[PDB]
Amino acid sequence: DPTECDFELPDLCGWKPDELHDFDWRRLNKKTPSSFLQTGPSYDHTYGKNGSGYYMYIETTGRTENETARLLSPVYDAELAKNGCFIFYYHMYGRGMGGLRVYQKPDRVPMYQLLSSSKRNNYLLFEQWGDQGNEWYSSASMLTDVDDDFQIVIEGIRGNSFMSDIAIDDVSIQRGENCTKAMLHHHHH
Ligand SMILES: *[C@@H]1O[C@H](CO)[C@@H](O)[C@H](O)[C@H]1NC(C)=O
Ligand SMILES: *[C@@H]1O[C@H](CO)[C@@H](O)[C@H](O)[C@H]1NC(C)=O
Ligand SMILES: [Ca+2]
Repeated sequence: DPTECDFELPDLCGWKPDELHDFDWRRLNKKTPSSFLQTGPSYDHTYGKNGSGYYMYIETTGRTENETARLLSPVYDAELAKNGCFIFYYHMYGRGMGGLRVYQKPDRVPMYQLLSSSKRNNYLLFEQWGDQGNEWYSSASMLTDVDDDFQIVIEGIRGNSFMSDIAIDDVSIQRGENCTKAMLHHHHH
């Protein structure tokens, strides 16, 4: 089972969309169709500028504000019981940008409770809102021991206009030292 994905292949290292959401994340190469209007990446993080590498993104043209898209990792087996990390890169460029949330879902926990307002703070690894500029940022999140198998859930929320494309790339789970390193140089909480 792969613990990292650069999204270069169409099978996405076993990541799959949520069976009940508003729309799918898309895999794409370079520029988003709405790019000319100051939104979305111009290239992925793996191969960078001039590069032709692939990222995942929400197409926000023709969707409604606060509609959500979810991308789910394969199911992992207590690889969090170490010093577990989730590390990923994201691109949030666009006026009227929506939001990006990253949850850790224990397998037993149904997606309904996971997302509910009542209980989602216990599971949020990452939450960001608004325009962040034309640039790839990164995040590293400590992962809690839930004594269960689990999934990583990346949820994009469309903003108030079609200029709210969000992209992810280069996702990763790591353990131990690699975590303390990551925390030394990745933005974290
Ligand atoms: C959309 O969600 C954000 C935060 O959850 C909230 O501030 C905003 O008012 C919501 N707008 C609508 C129209 O649902
Ligand atoms: C940290 O990363 C290196 C290179 O990928 C690898 O050799 C090492 O096994 C990793 N450490 C742990 C504790 O997984
Ligand atoms: Ca990539």
